[PDB]
Amino acid sequence: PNFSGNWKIIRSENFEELLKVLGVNVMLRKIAVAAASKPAVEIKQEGDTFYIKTSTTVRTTEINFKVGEEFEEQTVDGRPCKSLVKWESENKMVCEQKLLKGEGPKTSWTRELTNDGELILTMTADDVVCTRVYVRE
Repeated sequence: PNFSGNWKIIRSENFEELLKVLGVNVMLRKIAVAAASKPAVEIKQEGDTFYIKTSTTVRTTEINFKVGEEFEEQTVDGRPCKSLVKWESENKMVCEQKLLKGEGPKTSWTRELTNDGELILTMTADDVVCTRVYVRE
């Protein structure tokens, strides 16, 4: 499946599309969101077991799970929400995150590999989608 390896940012332009698809209404790129530092990440996996720490400079969270299982979490406001990682082909995995009910859109993310150093990881959320290619540091 690949994935095991740190990942540098490569091609990223969806942040505004996130605050623009959730329902633009004075948000307009939230006049603040864009890119001030370098949002890096580091994956650590052993077979079907995977770990994912997406940080940038300050503290952050990471999912030390193993594909075939779900995690837990909470949305911004409304109801709670868990997640669940799976596969697609063998080097492309997903992570459908739901709020145990869903009202309209939903959250989720799919990490995919390419050639041998092009990890494109997407991550939707409330109809938004953060898609950016990565490479192995």
